Amino acid sequence: AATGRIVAVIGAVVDVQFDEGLPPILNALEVQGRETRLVLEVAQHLGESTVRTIAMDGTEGLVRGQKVLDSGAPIKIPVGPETLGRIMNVIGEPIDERGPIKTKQFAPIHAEAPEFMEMSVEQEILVTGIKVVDLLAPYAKGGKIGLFGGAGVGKTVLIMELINNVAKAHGGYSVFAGVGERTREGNDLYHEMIESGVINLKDATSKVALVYGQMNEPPGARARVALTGLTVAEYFRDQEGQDVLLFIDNIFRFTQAGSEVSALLGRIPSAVGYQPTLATDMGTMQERITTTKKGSITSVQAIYVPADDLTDPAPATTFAHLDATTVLSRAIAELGIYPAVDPLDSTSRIMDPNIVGSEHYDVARGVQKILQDYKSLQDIIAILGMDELSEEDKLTVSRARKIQRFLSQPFQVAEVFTGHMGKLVPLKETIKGFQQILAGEYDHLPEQAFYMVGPIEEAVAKADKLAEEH
Amino acid sequence: AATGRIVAVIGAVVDVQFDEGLPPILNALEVQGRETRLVLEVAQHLGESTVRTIAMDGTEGLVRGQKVLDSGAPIKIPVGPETLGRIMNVIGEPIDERGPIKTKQFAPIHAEAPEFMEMSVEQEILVTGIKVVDLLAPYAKGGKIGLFGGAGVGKTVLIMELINNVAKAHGGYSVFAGVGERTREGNDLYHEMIESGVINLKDATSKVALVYGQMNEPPGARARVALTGLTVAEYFRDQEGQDVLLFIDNIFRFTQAGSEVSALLGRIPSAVGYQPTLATDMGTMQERITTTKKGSITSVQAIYVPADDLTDPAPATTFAHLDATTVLSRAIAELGIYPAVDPLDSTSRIMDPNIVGSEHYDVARGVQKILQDYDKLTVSRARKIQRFLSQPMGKLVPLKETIKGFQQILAGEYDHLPEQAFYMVGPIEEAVAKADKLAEEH
Amino acid sequence: TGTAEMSSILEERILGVDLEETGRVLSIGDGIARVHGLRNVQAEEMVEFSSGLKGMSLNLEPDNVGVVVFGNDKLIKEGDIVKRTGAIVDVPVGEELLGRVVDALGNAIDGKGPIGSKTRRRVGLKAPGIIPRISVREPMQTGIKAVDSLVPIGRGQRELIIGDRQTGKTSIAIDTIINQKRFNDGSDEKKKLYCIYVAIGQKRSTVAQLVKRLTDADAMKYTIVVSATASDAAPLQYLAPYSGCSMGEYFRDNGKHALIIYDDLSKQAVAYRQMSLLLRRPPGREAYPGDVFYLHSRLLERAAKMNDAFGGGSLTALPVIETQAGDVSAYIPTNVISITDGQIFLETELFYKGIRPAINVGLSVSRVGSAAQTRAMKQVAGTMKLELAQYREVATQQLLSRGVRLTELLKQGQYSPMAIEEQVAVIYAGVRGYLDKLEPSKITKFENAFLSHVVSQHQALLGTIRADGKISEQSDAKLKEIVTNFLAGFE
Amino acid sequence: YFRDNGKHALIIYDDLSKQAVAYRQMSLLLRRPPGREAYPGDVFYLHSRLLERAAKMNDAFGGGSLTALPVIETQAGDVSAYIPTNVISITDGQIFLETELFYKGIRPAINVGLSVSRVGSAAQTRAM
Amino acid sequence: DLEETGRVLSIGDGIARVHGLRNVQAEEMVEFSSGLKGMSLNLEPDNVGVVVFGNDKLIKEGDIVKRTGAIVDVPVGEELLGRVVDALGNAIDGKGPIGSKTRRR
Amino acid sequence: AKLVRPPVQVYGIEGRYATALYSAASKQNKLEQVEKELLRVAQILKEPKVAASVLNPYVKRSIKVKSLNDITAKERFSPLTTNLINLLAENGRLSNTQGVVSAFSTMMSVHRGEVPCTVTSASPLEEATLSELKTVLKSFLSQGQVLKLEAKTDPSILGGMIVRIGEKYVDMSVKTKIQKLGRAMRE
Ligand SMILES: Nc1ncnc2c1ncn2[C@@H]1O[C@H](COP(=O)(O)OP(=O)(O)OP(=O)(O)O)[C@@H](O)[C@H]1O
Ligand SMILES: Nc1ncnc2c1ncn2[C@@H]1O[C@H](COP(=O)(O)OP(=O)(O)O)[C@@H](O)[C@H]1O
Ligand SMILES: Nc1ncnc2c1ncn2[C@@H]1O[C@H](COP(=O)(O)OP(=O)(O)O)[C@@H](O)[C@H]1O
Ligand SMILES: [Mg+2]
Ligand SMILES: [Mg+2]
Ligand SMILES: [Mg+2]
Repeated sequence: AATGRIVAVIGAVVDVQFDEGLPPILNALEVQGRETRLVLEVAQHLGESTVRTIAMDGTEGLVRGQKVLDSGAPIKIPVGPETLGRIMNVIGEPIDERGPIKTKQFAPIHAEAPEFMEMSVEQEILVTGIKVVDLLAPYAKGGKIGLFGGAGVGKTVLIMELINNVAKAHGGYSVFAGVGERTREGNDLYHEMIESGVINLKDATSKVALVYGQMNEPPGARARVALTGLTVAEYFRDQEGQDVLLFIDNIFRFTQAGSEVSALLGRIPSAVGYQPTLATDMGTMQERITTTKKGSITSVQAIYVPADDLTDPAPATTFAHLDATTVLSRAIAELGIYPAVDPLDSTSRIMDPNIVGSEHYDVARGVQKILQDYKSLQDIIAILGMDELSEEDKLTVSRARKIQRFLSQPFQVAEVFTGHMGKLVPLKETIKGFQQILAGEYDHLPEQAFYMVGPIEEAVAKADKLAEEH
Repeated sequence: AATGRIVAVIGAVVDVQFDEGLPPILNALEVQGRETRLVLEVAQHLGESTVRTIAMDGTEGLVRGQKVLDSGAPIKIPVGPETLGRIMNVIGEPIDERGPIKTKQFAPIHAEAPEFMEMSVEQEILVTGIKVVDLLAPYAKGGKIGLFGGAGVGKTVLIMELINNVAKAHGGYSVFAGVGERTREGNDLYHEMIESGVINLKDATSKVALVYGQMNEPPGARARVALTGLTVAEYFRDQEGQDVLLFIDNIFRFTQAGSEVSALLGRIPSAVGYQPTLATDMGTMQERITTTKKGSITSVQAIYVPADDLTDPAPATTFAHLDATTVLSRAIAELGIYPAVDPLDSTSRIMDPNIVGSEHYDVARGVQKILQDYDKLTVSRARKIQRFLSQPMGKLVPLKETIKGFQQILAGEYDHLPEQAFYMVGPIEEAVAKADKLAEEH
Repeated sequence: TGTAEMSSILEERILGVDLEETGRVLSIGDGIARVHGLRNVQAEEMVEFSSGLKGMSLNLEPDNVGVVVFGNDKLIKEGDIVKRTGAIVDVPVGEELLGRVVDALGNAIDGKGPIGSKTRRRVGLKAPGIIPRISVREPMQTGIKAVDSLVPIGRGQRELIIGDRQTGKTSIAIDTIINQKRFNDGSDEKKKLYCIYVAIGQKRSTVAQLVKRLTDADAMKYTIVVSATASDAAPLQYLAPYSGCSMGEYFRDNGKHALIIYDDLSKQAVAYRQMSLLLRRPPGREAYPGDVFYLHSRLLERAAKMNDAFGGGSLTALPVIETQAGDVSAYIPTNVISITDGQIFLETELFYKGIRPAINVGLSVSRVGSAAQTRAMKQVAGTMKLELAQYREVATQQLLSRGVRLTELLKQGQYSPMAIEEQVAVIYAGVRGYLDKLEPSKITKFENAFLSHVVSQHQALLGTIRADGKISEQSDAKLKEIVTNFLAGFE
Repeated sequence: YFRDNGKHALIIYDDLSKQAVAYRQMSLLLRRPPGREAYPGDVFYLHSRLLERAAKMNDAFGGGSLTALPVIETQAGDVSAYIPTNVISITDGQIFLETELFYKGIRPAINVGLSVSRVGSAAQTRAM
Repeated sequence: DLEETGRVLSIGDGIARVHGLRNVQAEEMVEFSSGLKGMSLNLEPDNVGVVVFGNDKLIKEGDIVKRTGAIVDVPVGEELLGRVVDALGNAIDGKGPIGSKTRRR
Repeated sequence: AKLVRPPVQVYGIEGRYATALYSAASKQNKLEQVEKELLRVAQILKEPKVAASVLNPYVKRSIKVKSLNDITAKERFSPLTTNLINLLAENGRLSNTQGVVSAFSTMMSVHRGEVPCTVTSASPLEEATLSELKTVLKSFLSQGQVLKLEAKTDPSILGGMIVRIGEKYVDMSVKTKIQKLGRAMRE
């Protein structure tokens, strides 16, 4: 096809001048004369038969005038069941040293979002075994979830506990896309999925496909790897009808990489410093991760929050794309409460009495009401002390602290930190325990009897142990 | 005249290239080939025979190469007694559907402020009837007033009370300039003026001329409509000797329209987001509002304070351009007390014992002090005073009556009456009477 | 330097196709096509690319045209041919749109077939001036006690629903839409309110859920849903509110009463900021363009109540605004608060305290006020409002307990819009004193039981209060009758 | 070099806040758009492509390692700042030194409640 | 004579770009054609940025700009006592001219 | 429409206009003709009178290019060249045309295959060894190439020579060798 010449190299932004046969936007171009395959994705047409492109790998060693070849199609990755148990990078090459991925078809990573007449409405609660999640913000089968959190508050531990519970109990070809995360964590996940039998290195019956572009990758790879994993999941949903799980961690890195290349594309910076096209990029990417009438994609996404802002344009823009947000807090994690989910900031769309039932709904609303009352009291509690509160106020503070402690839970993936064995509290135990703590059936137990327990039976047992030993 | 061509149309900014006959800055140009008149005000000369201009109405349908004629003078509006009772937009066309405004004189809206030797010193207080305004920061004839406030504190209802009382009790051809305010409120004000006899559609005896550049207009129109109102009032002062009233509502819309013109006019922004040319342009506007030896223009200006800040460049710049500013606060507005005038933020230049007198000055200072310090008896008197600053049926409480009433509360002469017998009443008499009734029932 | 000083134009200009009604793409990128030629094109004129895509000529520049693309730029290459169509944007309007879900250009997206309307209308039309309007008098019933009592909205008003994320703004708009079922099902033609929901920059799943919620409440047969979702090009999300406003202006101009909801305008401002920054227009505060107040203002000023000489129609706007961390001192919140006729402020702290709808009455306002209320609701609401203000300023034991009683009285569940008679019944029962003997946690149980009772037992009283609109002295005695009896029989 | 030839290196960056400040100087002098705290958009990439090279190879790639102890200086004890949270997002744990503990004679002033090591237990001796 | 006499190239919001005036000093007071005065604040290679002691409506692209040869200076002395002058020392009290005998930068 | 890219690329408005002119001439085979043309027009403009007539920013563009039309119809100029000057007065880029001329010159001097070499010496060079090193220089280039050798002199390099073959560069100076020896002796 068409051949052109590099005319400018600035970071990950390469300008390529074609003499004839200009390539459409979003096409893939192969730089000629390199040891490893370097792919440039067309982003703009500058005129003068020049295009501007974003490089999917490093641009060092590139010389002005180097040959570039046009592929005639966007980045195409192999899609199919043969991707299960394999690791592939942003451009579909296997990075697990197990040979080529011999699939029958390749899909472009740029596609159109499903139409409005394909949207599905069904809303069925997805039980995760986590107390605060299943009580205050239940997830939904086939709904986008999203886990917001600052730096080091429990995003990856929570996403791995969700992986364990849901993905292991599942039967529908999970997919994991590591976007701008630690390569160490990717190796850990690969090997803990090899040992658990979810990835089968021989006699291939795997049920998870991994796609990884990590912190070490240039901005173009970190900006398109989410689309690559998204494409794998879209294949599993549409052309098989399967019920896919899709885990994305971390998806703020997509916006951040767009912001890193936006300056070099010559665009006036928006607010904060992000690209002017933040919301529409997030929309074109996030509207493809969706359940249709053809298949179901349960999408859990970790979302980094820069400097613990939550009003930074990237988290603020992500909020509108999710059905059940779970917001972790640093102030809570400094109290020792894990998972550090903020009870008064995590929402859900199925938190509706006509879906979860009046029992669940009323218990959740009461828990949130008592926690809100405690928060509003906290200021004069810490100024004057509790000795000045009303007796009803002392009761609301007591029950609120107890509910705080009961919301925490030891995680199976956190035995290395908690020392306790991981508990998986089913839904009715959660509802009943919290209903009882609300009613006042435990006004005599010490508050530390609820910290890091399973169901309320373990709380009463821990209280008995504390009372007898001490 | 001089004929140019449109070369660029970006939003509300139009570039026009003149072969010969370059028009000076601030001139008005007319666009040919349009149904409704579209005036462009020159703002910058860019060299190579090209000028930049701000449009006075929407710029849809303009074509690069469309002929543009030069008026040869700034926007000229019809002035005279035939504008009384009518409604004109920023360019002097009638928008009341009653026919053309057949006047003998046209005046350009861009004129120089009065000189220094034309300045007047006479300061004669105009009492409005309201207890809080006339007591703490009363108004002076000939001086600019200003009524600052956020969104929802009661500025337009305050200017409505002022219109009623003052403009009806006046014989000096008031003018109302609606600078970027809601069309619903403008229509309601028009229809309430008509039925209250201030505007007479038949056998014109009207005494108010209305100018309306409203919110759905481009920024240039909302930036020049205050100057249009200025020009009408300046006729009624200069060449009529009258003592004019000028109700400008709202002037922050004038400032923010200035911000929006500066945005694309090709100029680096200053603090917050306003123009580099905010202070001096608002100054060239606000200095035409003055009492010369020929006549007076006392100006009642409602001013929009964004987010109740009062430190925003537009309000902070206006503060120095007024003689008796009364600020409507939100915190007092949520108390249900109305008007929402802030007693500890409303300053008057005639509240000095050489003008208002011994008793009034002492009452004003004592009330402000007892409100600032707000001894349980002091707090009780302070709450009674906070209540008695309210004024609802409407009330009319003369100046001496109110200084007497606030003295009787200050001295403690009525410390037995409950706190909310002074709420939404007139003088001390209605307060003691409401105490009467509420006491004998409950 | 210079956009049109490319070497191609220059070379075959020195050496020697219609460049008046046709242009060529000089550069396409991020949905902004610069076009050389098109010398006759008008500002804001809709042009047509070779690939079937449409554009809007937003930047008429001396040597090129900045066109914003209505789709994906992967179908536009440099050198493509751009034709004129000669028209500004227009959308199909009429009665044939009720019950249909369209996009920002009036194309059906619910697969029920093409729209069968006969009239089209421009989207950039101007607003009615001073003369055609008349004061806002008729009440727009939201079926929400806090709104219809303390923040009343009238037909022709522009009431802003502002608040942080996940506080209940869409729920308020949806309850308002559902509530008009009692009026559109009757035959009294001048109380019917046709609704238009504009979804700007949302998920397609959210709009699907919303359409299902409206269909399960039978409130779609009189609703239009304009949907410019998150994946749609920024011009379409920018244009959706104007399309919806024209679809409602059809009803306004023809003696009918329409209600339109912009959900929400923050995302419309974001789309306009993107288009303007990519068109190299000078950024302002928070990088927003300088004419975004002009944007929201010329949009919202088209909601008016016409006088009887102009048909007597109306258009009511309920723009939605999302604040970041309760900060209304931002740019777009400041603008839209200064434009509208009052705001329904929803708080997050009030939401989790059980106060739902989480309306902050201390910060809410309605500049039309009691002029948009029926006489009965006025009679109860004056005293209710003053009661609550007194309570809040000292939030003396009587004030506190009465205020807590009223606060428990104002709660209301979702998707349950109450008719105005029952609202008046509740507020009467609560304000004249009959709840001072109940400890607040049972006020809800009371309200529920009392209204079951008054809808089962006293249909004639509610019918006469609906007929006349006020609490007649005989009906006043009958209300005291019923509430005294029930408070006796209550537990 | 040591990590690739089957040996074990340790590296201390003292400190990374000053490298971020130097990169901010270079970026602002290159007229690049400044983000939070005037830092460029790719200061995270700056630190993450660096701290990602501290790996532990397997016995097929030599079995070497490279341990990195990046140092970060906070202002007034604010850990929720931009660059501190960037490097916390990159690393595998922290060692919070406190000024209250350091002034109170507790040296080394390690905050045990806030110091963490995501790997931790997998690299201790049995007795310890 | 394009060394002591320039010609206005552009004008807007108070700033006169003047082409020519090759011998003007930085912060020298020049005189426009219409009688107004200005100060040469910017001395750029292609033009001079002058700030006008007046209004933009009266000067217009192509006007002539002469140069005075001295830096901005005012009248000083006893004669100013009792007088109200503007920022240049010109009497605005209508009491006549200032009989000042000394000027000072 | 396709464009003929010259063998060298010049940048700026000068580079763009001259690239346009080159790709126009290459499709009609009139390159040396238009060089003589722009040579002529450059000497047209370099005389002071109408140089001031055309750099005047107070002319109207119509006036300036009217005089340009006149003087270009005087010397029976090619439509290509008249059109180029018409475009430079249209876009107001007229005063920079010398540069464009400049560009075009350079461009076609790599069309004829010339390589500019520069030999700096510490002494005014002998003639013998001047053409000696000319013959030496000849052997670096492919056939079809012509050396534009311009040897200036700088007596500070302390002997030897510094020869620049385009951007290739041999520094046989003695000052730099002394610096290298000092560095080696110190390190
Ligand atoms: N009156 C109410 N009573 C109980 N729950 C309510 C009420 N109103 C809203 N909710 C619930 O609060 C949650 C948020 O509601 P909603 O989405 O309508 O508000 P929002 O402002 O649109 O938030 P978002 O930012 O997602 O758009 C929903 O779960 C909703 O069901
Ligand atoms: N469920 C948990 N129980 C106990 N500790 C936890 C839990 N989740 C997180 N942590 C602690 O918080 C730290 C941060 O965890 P991680 O999720 O990996 O950070 P990040 O926010 O970058 O994803 C962990 O090292 C762990 O010590
Ligand atoms: N007499 C009154 N009774 C009740 N409310 C009033 C009265 N006068 C004014 N208000 C209220 O004052 C508020 C402010 O209205 P407006 O004058 O438009 O505010 P602003 O001009 O400060 O923006 C409105 O909510 C209006 O209902
Ligand atoms: Mg993480
Ligand atoms: Mg107002
Ligand atoms: Mg919503």
